[PDB]
Amino acid sequence: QCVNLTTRTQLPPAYTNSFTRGVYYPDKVFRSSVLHSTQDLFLPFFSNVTWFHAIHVSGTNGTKRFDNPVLPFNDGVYFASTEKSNIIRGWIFGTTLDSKTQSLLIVNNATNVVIKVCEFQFCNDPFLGVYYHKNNKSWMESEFRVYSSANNCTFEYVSQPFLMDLEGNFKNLREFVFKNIDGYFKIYSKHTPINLVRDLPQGFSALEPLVDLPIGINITRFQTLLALHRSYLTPGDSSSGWTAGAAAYYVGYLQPRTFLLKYNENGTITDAVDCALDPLSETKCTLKSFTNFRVQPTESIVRFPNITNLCPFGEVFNATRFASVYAWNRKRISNCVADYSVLYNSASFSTFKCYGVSPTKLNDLCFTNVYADSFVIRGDEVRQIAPGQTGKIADYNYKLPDDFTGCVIAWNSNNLDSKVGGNYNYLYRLFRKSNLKPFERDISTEIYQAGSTPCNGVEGFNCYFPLQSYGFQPTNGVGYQPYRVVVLSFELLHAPATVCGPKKSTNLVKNKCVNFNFNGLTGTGVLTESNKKFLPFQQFGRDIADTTDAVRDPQTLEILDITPCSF
Amino acid sequence: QCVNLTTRTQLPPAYTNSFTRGVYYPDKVFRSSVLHSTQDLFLPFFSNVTWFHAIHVSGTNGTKRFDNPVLPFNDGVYFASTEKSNIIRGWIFGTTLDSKTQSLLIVNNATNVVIKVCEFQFCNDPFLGVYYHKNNKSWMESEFRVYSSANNCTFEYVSQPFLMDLEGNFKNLREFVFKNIDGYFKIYSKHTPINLVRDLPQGFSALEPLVDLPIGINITRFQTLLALHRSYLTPGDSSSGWTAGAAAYYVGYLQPRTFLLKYNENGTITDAVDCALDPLSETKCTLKSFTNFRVQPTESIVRFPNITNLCPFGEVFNATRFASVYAWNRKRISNCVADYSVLYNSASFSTFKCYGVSPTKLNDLCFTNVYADSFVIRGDEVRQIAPGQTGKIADYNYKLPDDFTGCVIAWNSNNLDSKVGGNYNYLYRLFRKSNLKPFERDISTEIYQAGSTPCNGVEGFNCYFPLQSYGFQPTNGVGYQPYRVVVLSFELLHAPATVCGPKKSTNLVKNKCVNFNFNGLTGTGVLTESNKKFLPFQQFGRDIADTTDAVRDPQTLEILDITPCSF
Amino acid sequence: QCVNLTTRTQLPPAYTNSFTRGVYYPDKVFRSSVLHSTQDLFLPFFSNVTWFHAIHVSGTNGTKRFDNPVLPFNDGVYFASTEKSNIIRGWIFGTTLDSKTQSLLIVNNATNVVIKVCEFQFCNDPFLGVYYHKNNKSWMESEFRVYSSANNCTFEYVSQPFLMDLEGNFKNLREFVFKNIDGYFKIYSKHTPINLVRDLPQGFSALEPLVDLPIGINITRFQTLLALHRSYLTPGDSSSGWTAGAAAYYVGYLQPRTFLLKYNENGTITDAVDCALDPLSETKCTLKSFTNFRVQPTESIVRFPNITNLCPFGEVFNATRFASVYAWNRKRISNCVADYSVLYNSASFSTFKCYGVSPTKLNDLCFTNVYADSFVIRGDEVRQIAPGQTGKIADYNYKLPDDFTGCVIAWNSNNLDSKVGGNYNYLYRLFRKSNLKPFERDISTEIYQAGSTPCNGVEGFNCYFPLQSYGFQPTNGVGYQPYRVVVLSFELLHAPATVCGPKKSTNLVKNKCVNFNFNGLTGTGVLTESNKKFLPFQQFGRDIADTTDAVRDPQTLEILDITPCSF
Amino acid sequence: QVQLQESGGGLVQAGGSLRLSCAASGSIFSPNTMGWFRQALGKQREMVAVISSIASTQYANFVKGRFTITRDNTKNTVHLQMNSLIPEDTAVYYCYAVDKSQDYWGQGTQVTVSS
Amino acid sequence: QVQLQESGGGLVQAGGSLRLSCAASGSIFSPNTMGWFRQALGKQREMVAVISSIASTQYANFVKGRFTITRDNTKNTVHLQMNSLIPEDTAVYYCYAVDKSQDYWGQGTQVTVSS
Amino acid sequence: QVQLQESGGGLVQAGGSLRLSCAASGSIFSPNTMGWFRQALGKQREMVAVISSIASTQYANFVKGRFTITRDNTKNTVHLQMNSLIPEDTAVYYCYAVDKSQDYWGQGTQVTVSS
Repeated sequence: QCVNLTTRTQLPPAYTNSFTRGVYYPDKVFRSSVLHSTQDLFLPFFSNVTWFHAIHVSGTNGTKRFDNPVLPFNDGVYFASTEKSNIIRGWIFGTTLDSKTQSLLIVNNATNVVIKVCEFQFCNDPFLGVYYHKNNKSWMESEFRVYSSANNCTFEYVSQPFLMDLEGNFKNLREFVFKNIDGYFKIYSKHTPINLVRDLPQGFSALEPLVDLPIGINITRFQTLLALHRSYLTPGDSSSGWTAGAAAYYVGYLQPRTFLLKYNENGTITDAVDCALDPLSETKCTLKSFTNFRVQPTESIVRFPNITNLCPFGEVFNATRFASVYAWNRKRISNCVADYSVLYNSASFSTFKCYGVSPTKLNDLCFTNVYADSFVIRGDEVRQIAPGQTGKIADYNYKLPDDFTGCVIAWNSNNLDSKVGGNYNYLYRLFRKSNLKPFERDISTEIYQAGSTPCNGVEGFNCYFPLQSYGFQPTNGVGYQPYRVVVLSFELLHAPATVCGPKKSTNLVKNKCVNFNFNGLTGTGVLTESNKKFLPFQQFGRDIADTTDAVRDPQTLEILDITPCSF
Repeated sequence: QCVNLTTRTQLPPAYTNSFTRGVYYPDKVFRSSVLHSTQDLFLPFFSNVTWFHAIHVSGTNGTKRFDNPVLPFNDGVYFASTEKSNIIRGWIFGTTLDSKTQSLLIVNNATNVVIKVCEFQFCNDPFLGVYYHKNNKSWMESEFRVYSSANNCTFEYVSQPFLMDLEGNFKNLREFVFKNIDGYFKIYSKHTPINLVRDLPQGFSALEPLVDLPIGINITRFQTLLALHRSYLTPGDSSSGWTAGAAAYYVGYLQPRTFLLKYNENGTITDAVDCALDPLSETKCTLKSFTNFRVQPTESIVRFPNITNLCPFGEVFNATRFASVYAWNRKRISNCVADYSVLYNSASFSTFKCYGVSPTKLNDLCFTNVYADSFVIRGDEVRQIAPGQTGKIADYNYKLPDDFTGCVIAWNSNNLDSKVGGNYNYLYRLFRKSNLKPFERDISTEIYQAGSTPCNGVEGFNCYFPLQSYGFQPTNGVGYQPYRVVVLSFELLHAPATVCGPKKSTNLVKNKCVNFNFNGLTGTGVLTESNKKFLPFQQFGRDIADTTDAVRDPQTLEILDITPCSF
Repeated sequence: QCVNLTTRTQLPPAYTNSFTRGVYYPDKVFRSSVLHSTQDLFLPFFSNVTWFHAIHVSGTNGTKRFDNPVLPFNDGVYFASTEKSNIIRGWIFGTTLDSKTQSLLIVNNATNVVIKVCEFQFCNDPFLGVYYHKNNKSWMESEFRVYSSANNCTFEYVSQPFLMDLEGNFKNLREFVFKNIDGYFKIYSKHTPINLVRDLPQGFSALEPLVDLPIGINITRFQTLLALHRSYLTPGDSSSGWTAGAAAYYVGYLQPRTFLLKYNENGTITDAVDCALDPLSETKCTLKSFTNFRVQPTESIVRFPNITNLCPFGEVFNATRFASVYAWNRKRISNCVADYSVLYNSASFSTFKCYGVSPTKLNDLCFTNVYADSFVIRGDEVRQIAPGQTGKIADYNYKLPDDFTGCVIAWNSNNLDSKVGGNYNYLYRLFRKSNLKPFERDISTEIYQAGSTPCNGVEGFNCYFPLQSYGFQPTNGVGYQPYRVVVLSFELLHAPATVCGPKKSTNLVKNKCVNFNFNGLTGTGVLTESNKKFLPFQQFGRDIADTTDAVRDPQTLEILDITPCSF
Repeated sequence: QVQLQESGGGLVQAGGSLRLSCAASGSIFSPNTMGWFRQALGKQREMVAVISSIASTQYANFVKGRFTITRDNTKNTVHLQMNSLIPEDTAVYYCYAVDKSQDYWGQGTQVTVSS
Repeated sequence: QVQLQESGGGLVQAGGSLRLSCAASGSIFSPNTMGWFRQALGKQREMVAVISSIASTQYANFVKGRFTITRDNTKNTVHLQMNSLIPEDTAVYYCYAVDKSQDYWGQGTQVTVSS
Repeated sequence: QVQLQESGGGLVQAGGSLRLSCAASGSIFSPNTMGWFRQALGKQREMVAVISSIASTQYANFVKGRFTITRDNTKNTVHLQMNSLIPEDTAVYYCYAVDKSQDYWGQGTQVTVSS
C-alpha cells in the first residue's frame, strides 16, 4: 500500500552541461577501425540536462523531502545517476500512470529486476521503504509502496540487477538510455566509477545495449522510484536520511541527430562527432573523418478576389430532371464560391473519381471555370465515365479525354427516375458511323445503314434508328437501376480564376521571405515594389519564361515582383 | 424593321497584301526583352487579304450600293477597317443567321457597345440608318434595321465603344482579330492613325486583347454592319453617300502558325517572325534569334495470299435437306476461309442475330472452330433461338446458354420444304421429363408417362409418343410457315485459329514511296525489282539483320527489294 | 484391325555419334553471306543418338522382330533413317496413344501422305503389311494395322510423299526434325544419297522446312511405323524380311542451344558452330566469326538459437483437473516457445480443426498471445465448438464469433473423468434470459424465472437452479462419454509476438560455398573460422559497411567470417 | 416550364383520317427535334416519327406511307396527319420535344380505330 | 444416300397375315432406331411401333398383341409380322430411320384388309 | 492451489444440531461466493445454499427456516448451522467457491440423522 508524502512545492529547475555523454551502440554490428555515420535519436552534445537531488533540504527548518517529479518522455531519455548508496531503484513509464492506461514498472531490489506492464494504480509519491536487518546488514529489505493495485498484467521479466550494490566518496555514475520505438522498449546502460566530480564527468563512455522488451504500449511520461531509508511516520531532525541527498540524477532528452562514431580495432566506440554542433563538426561529418541555408519562411500569405456568390451545384445535383445521355447537359459555373466539402462529405453519390486533382484539395484550388455535366445512366455503365475507357457510352455518347482533369460523380436514383411502367424518356445510341472526339455531342437522329443499301431516313432491313429506351423500373437490379451522374471538369489555365474555394485572404507583407499564394499561384519568396507596367489584361510576369518574376496583387492593383528567397 | 436593298450582283473579288499585320498578344503574361515562340492561330505574313469598299459605285448610271457580303469564318478572322466617318458599325456572327441558330450581334452606336447573343431573324441587308440632328450635329442618331425579331437571348454586354468617333484626309486604321475557341469569343483590337496609305500600311502594331465573351456558340459565317447616312427611299444622283465609298474594310483568315515574338524592355511586342514564310525565317526560328525531309508516301498497298480453302456454307445454307428438329445437324467448319460478307451482304435470309460479336466484323476475326447447326422451324418459334429464352424449343429442344458468342440466321423456306399435302417429316417433341443442358442432343423415342402408371413403351391413357409432326403447307400463315435456320457458334479460345476471314489484297505499285503490308509485315518504303534468288521456303530478306531489305510478294512470286523511302 | 506381335524383350540400348547433323533453317528469312546467331532448339553437335535396327535378328534360332520402342518426345526430335527399301513409313505422336487423348498419325503409302489427328486406339505393335502385285511390282499395296478405331478427328492433310520411293547398296539418308511449339507441329526434312557409310555420315546438310500443321495437341511420346514385308502367320526361316534389317533409324533429342549459322551468297546455310561445344566454339560465337563463373553452391544452411523456453501446454493438456463449462479455464500464453507438432502428431486427440490458420503451419507462425481454454464437455456437443454454430452450449455457454482464428481440439477423457458412481462435478446451465456475447463468462447462480412470478432466489413452481449435473460414467455411450476440450485462440495483431513455433535449425558446413541463413539474414558464400572478437551484444560484421563480412553463429558462439562465393 | 399541347385524337372507324396537333411552348431552344411515339396497352413506346429543324422527316416501317408530319415555323408547332387507319394503330401517342438537353414529354392522345 | 426398301403389303382378307420387310442401306450408323408409321387417307402418320439397337420393342395400343417386329443384325434389316388383320388397319405404312442424324423415310406399302 | 477445509459432521439423532465449517485458502479473490451442496447416494448435487460477498443469503425450499450460514470476514470462512435435522437430510455436503475464476470443491462431510 501507498503512503502519502508532503507536497513537492514545485522546486525551481536547475541545469548542467552534458559534455559528450549518452552515445550508445545503435546497432549490433561489429565494425573495426572504421568511422560510421548514423542518423538516430542521440543526446545532442554540450546540452543542458536538468538535474535533481535525490533528497533536497531547502526548508529553513531543515525538512527532508524526495525530489521525485513526473517528467516528460520526449522520444527517449538519457538518465544518469551519481550515487553511492543505491537510493534510486527504478522507473515507471506510461501516459496517465493510473488504472485507465497500461504502465511499465522497472524496480531493483537487492536480488533481481522486476519488470511488469499492467494497468497500474500509482500513488502520488512512489517509493521503496528500505530497512536493514538487526544482525547482518549485508542486504537491505525493501517494502514497495508504489501502487495501490495492478491488473491486466501482460508482461513479466526478471534478470540480473540493472543497479549494482553500492554498500566513503566512492561515487558511481550509472547511465541509461531509454527508447520506445516500434513497440519495443530499448534500454542501454553503462556503469563507470567516478571520483571527485560532482556533475557529469568530462570524457567518453559508450552505452552497451542491455534489454529490448517487446512492450508495445504508449509512453509519454515517466518518474523515478527512490529508497526511503528514514521513517515517514517520525522524520528525524537530521542524518536520518542519507547525508541530505548528496546523490542525484540528471535527465536529458534525446533528439534526432546525425553522429559520426569511431569504432576502434577491438570493436568499441571510442569517439563521436555531433554534426550539428559547430561548423568544424559539420566539416568533419562532410569529410567523414576526425581530422542558401540561412533564410526560411515563417508566415504564409493567402490572397484571393472578393467573391461571395455560391456556385449553383444545387441546380445541378439537387436538380429535379436530368438529360438523356445523347443530349449531354453542360452548365458553366463561374464567378462564384464553390464549396466541395458539401459534395464530398454528403456521400449521397456512389462514384467520387477525381483525376489530376485529389478530392480533398478542391477547396484549396481556384479554377478559371467549371463545366458541370448532368447524366442519367445505368449502374453498369458508370464504370465507363473515366478517361481511357471504351464501351457503348464511352464510345458513342461521351468521351473523356485521356488527359481529363476533374471529378466524375456517380449516385443512384431509383426513387427519382424509375417508374412502375419503366421510364422511357432517356434515349441512348447503340450504333454510330464512327467514334467521337472528347466532349463531342451529336444529337443527330439519322437512321443508320447496317447493310449496303441506303436507308434514306426510313428504317427497315439493316436500317435502324439510333435511339433505344431504357427499362428504368423500381424493381430492376442494381446494374439496371438508374444512377444520376455529374462530371465536373475544372479549367486550370494561365488565366484569372472565377471559381474559388472557401479560402481567407490575409494581409500582405513586403521585403520579407514568405510563403505566398496569389490567385492560386503558390510559392515561397520575397516581394518588392516593381516599376514594371502590366497592361490591364496581364496578370502574371515571366521574363525568363520558367519562373514568375512578377505578379499583380488581386486586391490592390500594384505590381509586386518576386525574388527567390534563396540567396 | 428591315428595309430591302438592291441585289449585290456578286462583284468580283479583289485582293491586297498584308505586310506583317495581325500579331496579337497570345498570353496574359508580361515578358520583357525576351523572344518567345508561340504556336497559335496567326495571320500568315505577306498573305492575300480580300478588301471591300463600304460603298461601291460600279454602275454606268452611278449606282451606289453597299458591298456587304456574308463571308466565311474560318478559324478566326482578321478584320481591318480604314475609314474616317464611322460608316462601319459592327458585325453579326453565326451559322445560318436566322431564327434557326443562335447569332452574336456586336454594334457600336455613339455612346456604347451593344453585344447580344440571341435568335435574330436577320434580313438580307442588315444596317444602321444614320441621321444628324437639325441643330447640334455633334452625334449621330441610329435606327437599327438589322434583325426582324430576337428571341432566346442568353447574353448581354455593354461597355465603352469599340470604334472611336471619327467626326479631311485623317483616315484611321482599326484592326480586330476575332477567334472562337473553347466556347469563348475572343476579340483583340488596335487603333492607329494612318496617313496617305490607301491599302494596309507597312509596319508592325500588336493587337492587345479587348474582351473574352463566354458566348459558346457555333460560328461559321459572319457579316458586317454598315450605316446609310443616305436615304433608301430616295437615292441621290451623287454625294448623298460618303464620297463614293472611300472607306473600306479588309478581311483575312487566320491559320495555325508558329511565330517568334520579340518582347522589348517595356513589355510590348515590337517584332515577329513567321517560321513558315521563308527558309530565312525558318532559320531564325530554329536559332531562336532575329540575327530526308522531302518525301512522304501517299498511298497504301496490302498484299496477302489467295483465299482458296472456302467454307462449305453452300453445303449448309444451300443444302437440299435440313435435319429434323430433334436430330440437329451440327457440322464442323475449320482449316478453311470464311467469307461472312457473301451471306450478310446477300441478306436473302431474314435474321442475323449475332451475340457477343458484331455481324460486320466477322470477316476481320479468324476463329479456332465453327459449329454450323442446320434445320427448319416455324416462324413464330424462331424468336426462341437466343440465350435466356424459354418455350417449347428453347426449354425442350435446344437450350442456348446465356453466354453465347455466335450468330443465328433464319430465312423463309415456304417454297422448299412445304408440300400441298403437308410435309410431316419434321418431328417435334412436346413432352419431356426435364429441360435440357445447352447443346444437348436427345434422340430418344421413349413414350412419356403423363399419368401415374408406367407406359412400358406403349401409348394409351396418359401415355404419348414424344414426336408430333408439323403441317408444313404452302397455304399456311407466316407463323406456321417453314423457316430454314442455321446457328454458327464461333469458338474464340487460346488455341490457333483454323477458320479465317477473306483476307482481301490490293494492287501493287512499284518505284514509288508507299506504305506496304506484305503478309502482315508492315512498313513504309519504295519497292524495286530485285535479282536476288530466294529459296522456296524463304519469304523475307535481311542482309543487315535489322532491316528487311527484300520481300517475296505472296500472289506473284517475284522478289521485290525494299529501299527506305527516306533518301 | 490390329495384329499382336511378339514381346519386344527390351533390347539393350545402343548409341552412335552425330557429327554436326540436324541443323535446320530456324526462320523463313533470306540472309546472304552473313553469320547469324540464333537461340533455339537444336540437336547438339557430336551428341550420342540412340540407333535402332528396323528388323533385328538377335535370337539363337534366328527370329526376326521389328524394332520400334515407344520413345519420349523431349522438346523435339531429330529422326534420321538410313534405308534402301521404304520399310519406314511414318510415325504416331501423342501423350497416351489411346482413345482417352488425341493423337497424331503421319503415314506414307506409295501415292501420298495421310496426316490425321484423332482419338486413335493404337495397338501395341502398329505397322503396315506391304505386298506387291502379282504382275506389276512397280508399287506396293499397304494394309494398315495401326489403330483399332479412330474418333473425334479434328484435322486432315494430304500432300506429296514425305519419303521418296526407294525401289543394291544405294542407301539413302532421310533426316527429319519434329518440333511441337505453340500448338504448331513443325516438320523439317532433307534427303541425301549416301554411300558406304553405315552410321550417320560426317558433313553438313541443312534441313529445309516441310510443314507447319496447326495441330494444337499435347505431345510427349512417339513411335515409328514400319512396313511388314514378311507374313506374320507364317514367319520364314530367313530372307522373308529385308536382309535382316540392314536399314536402321537414329533418334536424338533437341536441346535449347545457341548456334552460329553461316548463310552463303545464294542464301543457304553452309556451316554452323555450336557455342557450348568447346571453348573454341564459345570464342567463335563471342566474336561472331568463324576465324567468377566456376563455383555454384549446392546445399543450404540454416542456424537459429535453441528452444530453451517451452510453452506450458502440458499444464493445459496433461492437467489433472479441468474446469466446469460455466467457469471456463482461460490461461494466457506468451513469452515462450510453442511446438504444435507434439499436439498435432500425437495420435491420441479426437479432433484438429484450425479456423483462419492451417494447422500444419502452426510451428512456422509466431503468435502475439495464445489463449488456452481447458474444460470437459459431452461428445455429441463437441460439434458445437466452432463459429456460427448454435445449441445450448454454443448459445448459452461460450459463444464463438464467426471470425475465429484459432483451433478447437478435444478428446474423450473416459478413463480420466468418469467414475463408477458418476462424476457430477461438471455443472451445466440449460436456461438463461438471453444468449451471450463471444468469450463472455457468466458464473452467476441466480434462479431463472420460467413463469410470470418472481423466484427471489428460491426454486419452486417455474423456478429452477441454473445448473444441472452430468452423469459421466465409464459405461456411457460414445455420445454420452466425457471429452476433454481445449480451444486455443490466437492473436495476430500489429504488435510484437511473444510466442513463436520452434524455429527449425540445421547442421553447419564450413569451407564450402553454401547458402546460409543466420538469425534471419540469408546469403550465399563460404564460411571460415575467424580470429575476430565480437562484443557480447554484437552479432554481425560489416567492415566496409555494405557487406556482412563476419557473423556470429547463434547456437555455438564462434565467429564465422563470410567470404563471397565468387572468386 | 415548357409545355407540349397534344390534341386531335378519338374514335374513328377503319379507313378514316385524323389530324393530331402538338404545340411546344416556353424556352424550346431553336435547334429542336419534334417526335411522335406510340404505346399500346401491354406494349412499348414505339417511335413513330421524327422531324428535325433541317425539315427532314423520319418514319418507321410500321405505318409506311400512311402518316405525315407537317411543321409550322411561325408558331413552331407540329401536326400529324394520320390517314389510312388500321386497328393495329390503336394506341395512345405522345410527343417528344428533344429541345437542346431538356427532353420534354406530352400528356397523350387516345387514337382508336376498329369496326 | 441412305435408302429404305419396303415390301410385303397388298390385299388380304379379314383375319389373314402379312409380312413386311424394310432394309436400310447407306450410312445407317450403328446406334440406329427403326420405326413403322401408319396413315389412312385423311389422317396423320400413326406411329405403329419402334425398335432401337437395344433390342427393345415399343408398340402402340391400337394393335395390342397383334403386330410384331423382328431384327436381322447380319443385314441390319427389320421385318413386321402383321397378323390378325382388321379393316381398321387399312392404311399405308412407312419406315422411319432415327439413326443419329438426318432421318430417312420409305416409299410406302399398301395394306388393305376388307370383306 | 486453493484449498477448502470442511469439518464438523457425523451422526446425530433426529432433532439435534451440528455446525459444519468451510475455510478457504489460496488465491480466493475478494469478490468470492460460497455455496454448500447436498449429495445423498443415488441423487445429484442439490444446492443447499449460497452466500455472496454482498452478505446476501439464498437458501433452497427443501430446508426452509432450518439451516443458516454465518460468515467470518477476518478469516473469510463460513459456518453452516444445521438445526432441526431430519432423516431426509442424510447426505454428504460439499463446498463450492464460485470466486471469479477456476472453481474448487471440498472433500465432503458425512451428516447422518436417523433413529
